[PDB]
Amino acid sequence: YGRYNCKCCWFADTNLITCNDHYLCLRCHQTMLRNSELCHICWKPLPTS
Amino acid sequence: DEYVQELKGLIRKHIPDRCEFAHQKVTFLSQVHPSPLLTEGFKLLSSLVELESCEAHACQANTDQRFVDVILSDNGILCPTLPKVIPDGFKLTGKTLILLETFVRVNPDEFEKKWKADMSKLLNLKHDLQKSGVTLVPIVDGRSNYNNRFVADWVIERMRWLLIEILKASKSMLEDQEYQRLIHSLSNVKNQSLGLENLEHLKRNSLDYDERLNESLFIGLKGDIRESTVREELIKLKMWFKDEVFSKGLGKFKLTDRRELLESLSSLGAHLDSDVSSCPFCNNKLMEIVYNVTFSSVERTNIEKHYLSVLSLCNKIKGLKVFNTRRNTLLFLDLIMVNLMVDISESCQDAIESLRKSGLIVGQMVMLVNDRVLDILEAIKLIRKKIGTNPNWVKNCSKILERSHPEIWLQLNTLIRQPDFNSLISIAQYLVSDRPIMRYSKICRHKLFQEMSSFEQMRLFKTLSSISLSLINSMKTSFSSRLLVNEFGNVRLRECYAQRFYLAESLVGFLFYQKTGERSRCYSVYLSDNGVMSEQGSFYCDPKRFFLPVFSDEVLAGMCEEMTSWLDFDTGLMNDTGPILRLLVLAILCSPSKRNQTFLQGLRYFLMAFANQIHHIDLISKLVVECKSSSEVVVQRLAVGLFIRLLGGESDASSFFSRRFKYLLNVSYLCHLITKETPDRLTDQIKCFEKFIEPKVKFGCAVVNPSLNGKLTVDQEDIMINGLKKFFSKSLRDTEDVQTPGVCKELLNYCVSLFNRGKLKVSGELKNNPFRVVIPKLDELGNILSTYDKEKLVSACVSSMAERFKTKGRYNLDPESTDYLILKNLTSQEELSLMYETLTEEQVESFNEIKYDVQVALAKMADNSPFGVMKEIRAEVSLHEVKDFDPDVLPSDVYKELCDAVYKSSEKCNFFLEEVLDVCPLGLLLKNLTTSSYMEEEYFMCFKYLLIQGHFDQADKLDKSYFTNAALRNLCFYSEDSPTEFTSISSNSGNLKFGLSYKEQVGSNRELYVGDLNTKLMTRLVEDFSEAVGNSMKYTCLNSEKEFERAICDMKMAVNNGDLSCSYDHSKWGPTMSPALFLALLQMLELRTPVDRSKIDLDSVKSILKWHLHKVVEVPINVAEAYCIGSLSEEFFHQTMQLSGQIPSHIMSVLDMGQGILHNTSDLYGLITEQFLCYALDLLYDVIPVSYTSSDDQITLVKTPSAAEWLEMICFHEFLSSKLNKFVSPKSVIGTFVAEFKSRFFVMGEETPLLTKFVSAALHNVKCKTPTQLSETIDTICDQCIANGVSTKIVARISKRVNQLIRYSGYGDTPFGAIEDQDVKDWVDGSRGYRLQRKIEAIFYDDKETSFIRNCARKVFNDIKRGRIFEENLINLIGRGGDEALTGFLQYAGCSEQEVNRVLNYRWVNLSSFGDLRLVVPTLIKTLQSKLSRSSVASGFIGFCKSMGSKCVRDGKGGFLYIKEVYSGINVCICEICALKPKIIYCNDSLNKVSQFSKPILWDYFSLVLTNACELGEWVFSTVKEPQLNNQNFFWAVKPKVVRQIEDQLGMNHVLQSIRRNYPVLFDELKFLDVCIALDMMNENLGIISHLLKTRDNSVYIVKQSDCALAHIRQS
Ligand SMILES: [Zn+2]
Ligand SMILES: [Zn+2]
Repeated sequence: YGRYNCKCCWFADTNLITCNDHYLCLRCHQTMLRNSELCHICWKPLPTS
Repeated sequence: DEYVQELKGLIRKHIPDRCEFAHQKVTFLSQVHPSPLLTEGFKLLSSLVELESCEAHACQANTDQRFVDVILSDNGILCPTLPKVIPDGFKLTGKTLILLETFVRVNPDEFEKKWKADMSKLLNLKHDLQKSGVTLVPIVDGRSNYNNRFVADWVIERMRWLLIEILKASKSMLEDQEYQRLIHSLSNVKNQSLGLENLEHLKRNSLDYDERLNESLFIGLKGDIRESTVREELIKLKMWFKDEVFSKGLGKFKLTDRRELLESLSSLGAHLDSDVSSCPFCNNKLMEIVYNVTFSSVERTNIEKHYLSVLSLCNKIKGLKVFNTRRNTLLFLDLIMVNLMVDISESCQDAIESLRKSGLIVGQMVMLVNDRVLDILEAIKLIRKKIGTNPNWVKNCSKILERSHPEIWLQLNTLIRQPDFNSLISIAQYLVSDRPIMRYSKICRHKLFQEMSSFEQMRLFKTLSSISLSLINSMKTSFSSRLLVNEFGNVRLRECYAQRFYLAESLVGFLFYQKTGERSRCYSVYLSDNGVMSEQGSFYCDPKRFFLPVFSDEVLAGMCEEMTSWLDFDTGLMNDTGPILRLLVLAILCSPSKRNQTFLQGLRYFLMAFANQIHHIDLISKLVVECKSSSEVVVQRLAVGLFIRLLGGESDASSFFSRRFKYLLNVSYLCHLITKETPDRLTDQIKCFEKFIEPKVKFGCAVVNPSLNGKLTVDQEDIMINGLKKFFSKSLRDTEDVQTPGVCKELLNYCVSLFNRGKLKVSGELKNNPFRVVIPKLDELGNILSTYDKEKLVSACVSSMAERFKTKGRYNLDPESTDYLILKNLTSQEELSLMYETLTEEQVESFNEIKYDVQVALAKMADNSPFGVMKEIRAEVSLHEVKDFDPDVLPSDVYKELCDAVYKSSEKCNFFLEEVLDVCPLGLLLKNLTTSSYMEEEYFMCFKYLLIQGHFDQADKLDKSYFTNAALRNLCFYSEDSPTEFTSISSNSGNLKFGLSYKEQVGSNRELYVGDLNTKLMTRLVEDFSEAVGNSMKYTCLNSEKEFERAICDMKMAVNNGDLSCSYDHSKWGPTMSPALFLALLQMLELRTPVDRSKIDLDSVKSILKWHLHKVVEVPINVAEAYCIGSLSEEFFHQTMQLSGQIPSHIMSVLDMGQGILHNTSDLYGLITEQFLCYALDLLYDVIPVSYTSSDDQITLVKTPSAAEWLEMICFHEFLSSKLNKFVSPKSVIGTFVAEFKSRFFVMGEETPLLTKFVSAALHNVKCKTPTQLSETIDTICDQCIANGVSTKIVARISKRVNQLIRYSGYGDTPFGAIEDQDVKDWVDGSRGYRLQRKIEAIFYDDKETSFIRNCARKVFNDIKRGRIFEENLINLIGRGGDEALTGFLQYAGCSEQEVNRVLNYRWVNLSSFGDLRLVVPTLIKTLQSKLSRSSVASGFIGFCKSMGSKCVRDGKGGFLYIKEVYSGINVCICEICALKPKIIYCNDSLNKVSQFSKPILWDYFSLVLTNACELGEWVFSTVKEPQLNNQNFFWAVKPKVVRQIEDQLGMNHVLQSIRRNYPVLFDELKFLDVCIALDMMNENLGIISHLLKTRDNSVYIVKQSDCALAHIRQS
């Protein structure tokens, strides 16, 4: 993996689920689940649990 | 005394033809003594060239060599008490006279510095001689060798080749510094090697001044501090710093507090102090009129073209100047137009209503000659007045258009048709409406722009286009063009200039204004729906800032919809942020100003300060600019109203921060649409000078006039030396006086001494050692005719005419044969206007003064009642006259207007005449030429001529005969100013001048120093020296691309890796540092060359930056009189008025380094000192930094062990960096998310696209020479705009703006033209050479006509390759021409005659057929010479639409014609050949009358196929296959993948295959290269080798997946 901050929102450090090729927060996980299941940063599907 | 016998017989071969050489030689032969031999027998060679320039021009040489004051007193002329000069040749007659001086030089370096001194010495003779009542004509004669006619060029080199020993023998047998400059003057043709050793062999004398320099300038530097003593200093310093000055709060950085900034920005921007309105349209004045147009007409004919045809004949009939003035040649074709108007009134029942209010005449209005609305009835007064003044006016001018005239006319009867005044009143009484009113000097209803549907907003930009085009060609009007009626609340408009602009199929609008020119106007716009006029307002602007929108609805709506579509992650946010961007985009274009440019620039500093983590403390006190008017607030509520909207809401409004960043940075660059022009230059130079002078008198150093050659007085010196030791004052541990110039000398000691040891990452190793026309004056830069040209070409024209009527005795000037001389050498009645209309107003107002003083000179050439007191002579006439000293420079603002009418209105005397007499004999112009404006309506120029008429302008000497510094003026070729003995500060010759200018950058004015000719030569040495020094360094990146690339590759991987990367900048990095600092650095360097490991001497550099310490910076002359009329620079002047009151024209300094002079010599200083500071953090804060520098920008990337706890590092770095006067501007930002470097903003995980610089640069840079050259630059910038992945659609719509601006330019169309549309993959793989194939194979859309020429290309190309010759002698068959080379090749490959029948009938009309399109050998030679050898757009587009409709296309016979005459010379050929694409492809039968222009298109299609086979592929040949969803905003990077079938390294191989092409063309000027070099030399449209000698130069393309899966495929 790369750097240890969030790929989307950049300003969170703890409790991060390792997605496909990028870090990601619990806050902005939910503002992508309602739009799609396919992501819009890596354009590849992400873990569910 | 060994050649003393030879010399008298050597020069016996010059016959004393006059008295000039006869007394010279009889005192030569009678003196056999070398003590006067080399003075008096040396003064004949100066006497010999002196006769050549007096035999050349009209002249009488001064054989007495005496004064000017008594050469006028041999005539009866009273003594004027002139200054004292000696002229070297004259010619006097009447009350004018021709001075000529004479001097010959060899090198360019000290030739122009005699021209500039001689010309300044002669042009400061007029001011006592203008008062004498006489004007003179000055000339100079530059000679670059000895080219006499009276000798035969074989004896003069024997003189200087045998007198070159006689002075060495003369001063060895028997004065010091007057010797070797005489050698360098008497030396041969000097192709002289000039270098660092040129300084080395002079004298190096002293003054007992430079010791007081070194007493402050080298003292504390020892440079050899031990490397274990510095650590014990540094730990104490940090321990002092942290406990002393940090914790009591003096640090420059902080922790950014991300909530306070958004409250700070709302209080910054939303001007709740101001009282502006909420609606945007109400406040601005042009959006008002746009809203009135777009909702007065959106909610909702053979006589026409006959009228247009005869009016378009009236246009060409005006431009002749045949009717002896410019007044009746308006009224005459006025009479013609009004008779032809009433000649339509008698034809139909309804024509003047149904077809004339529907077109060209509104209520009581008429359209005619220039663009003039004339509004009938005043003509009826003026025409009746004209027939009243002359009883029979149309009886001679009725058909004076036959004799001395064209006599090609179509005016049947309207030449002679006397208009029945009793007939026009029926028409004039028929249509009457309210006359046009035009405003000078409260409720709202505007439908709330966010609440209008998504279609009619395009009807705002569409109307902005149509108004803006009429703004643009409101320059096209003639600039001379005085009206017929001359003369501030609200004015009803009698007649005016106007444009027309169409909106629908019934109605037009209008655009009324009074002034012509390029300056600001005061417009008004009406409508005309079906005959009814309706006013809609008045606004006030300047035209030339509105080039941008001119055809660009679809551009400005493709990028504002490209950009909004980025925000498909929050739909409810998108439908809000959409229509609030668009009003912004509209409002910026509708208001170009500096203030609403600068504020929009200042938001990219905010934005890095909101994503990153530490800003400088002073930034919010710098983003503010005072809104001077109530229109800069409308933008400063909607940008800020956008930034509060989507940066941070009170909730978690940071879902996808990256697109917010991209989308808002692209708003901060959306600034750039305003045209960089600095709207007026007399308010620009004052800001430039005032930005220069402020950091100087604050430190207190500026001086007045030095002597410009060495010496300085003591009082002038002491302020210099006090500034010097105040510079090096700066004790190391005081927190006061930290923002102050200077260097801490004890710390620079450490900085250079650790560099001596090899412990920095740079080291003093230094591979491959460095030790190996019109020229302006310097007080006015930015202008295009300086003072010195403008008398030079005048005096040259005076001499060129003064002889040509004394060759025969004409003694009369033709008033155009005197305007053929100037108007040629600055840049037959049709020829003059053919090259008169290609000027600019800036040159027109110079040309008129040239016409003035030329004709005044010629009027003075031939010559040998004040009781009109209505307004008094006593304090009005004589007062302004003596205050201004010329009649020439008179202003108009001391009087009223009507006195200009009435003091003109004295009756005729001997001051006037009648019968204006275009023969114009000489000796009468002083009374003839004033009548030319007595009869024309204008008055003021007649006032100036009537004022200029009536006299209203009022043995020791044998020791001294050898060249002493008093005996300098005895020779012309002495070369008085040669470098002989340089000093510590000067070079015995000059004082290293400079000059002022700005640079017209985007936000703020960058300055720019103009150097003179020696100054550039002495600056190249230091600059290239330090370039070689920094060549061996490791971390600079200014000139090396590769290290810059490594830094970019580092920053990309390092933001992805959790580092802390700063981004600094430096406020006034230019004007702060000092040349003495570079002296104090080069004292203690080593620079041991690895060839000979030794400490080299840099005294060639150490003695020449001392010169750079002491430059003489001039001042602009426009600010020498702008502060003179009426602000701390003005305070600085008006405290130097209280001294001895000389005007302050020369400023020696201490601390300049103007930007671009010592440029690379500070790039290593910003690398040496940067690495020293980079070492101070490896030892005091256990990290590992690395620090690039581009001489103005830095980045120091830091790893940390194991989050902004270590502010301590950064602030302490700031405190050290302030100790070397590298100050850190408050613009900088340091954090861990964003880093810039030279505007390439490198976010986490990506690169930021930055769309809106490329479009905004592509809509500009429309430069106009030929309409294919103009369709090359925009193809290049469309290659760059797709290098960063915009889309296809915006590229596909720049390519219609550029297309229609050509179709608007009269050109018609051609199959090449602008580049294609709907082009998708041909950006990555292939050049303009690939795309023109796709343009031409788009015509043959069934693709059944060009597959066969590709079949022929397959049969030729597999056989013209290797392994086979098969006519490699085809170099001749192409050179036949274009019509029959294809017939050669095709029947070479083989088919019937019927294929040649069905191929050669396709023809395109060429216009660059024989020659090229003329608007005042192929392009291959002029391109290859460029590998061999080494004003606004919107006023440069009108000269492309004025000199293209004129006589501009040529045949092979000598002459030119029109385009329409060619395009009238064509038939109609409906039979399916022309109906393929109309007006593009023709038949062969339809080009029957004009058949010398029809070339085939199939010839160039085969030409492109055989070029692209050379450069790539074997897939130029295949059938184009049919192409094959993803999200709109997933783009990724691609590479070229081009399969090249040549071998590389073509940097020389092209010239050595031009012997085997054309011997005479190489005379005057591989494996497959040569077959596609004659396919380029025969035409112009191929362009092959400029894409082979270089490379693709991007190779890194990024493309959208939905622009990459949609593209086509051509495999093999
Ligand atoms: Zn997030
Ligand atoms: Zn993703």
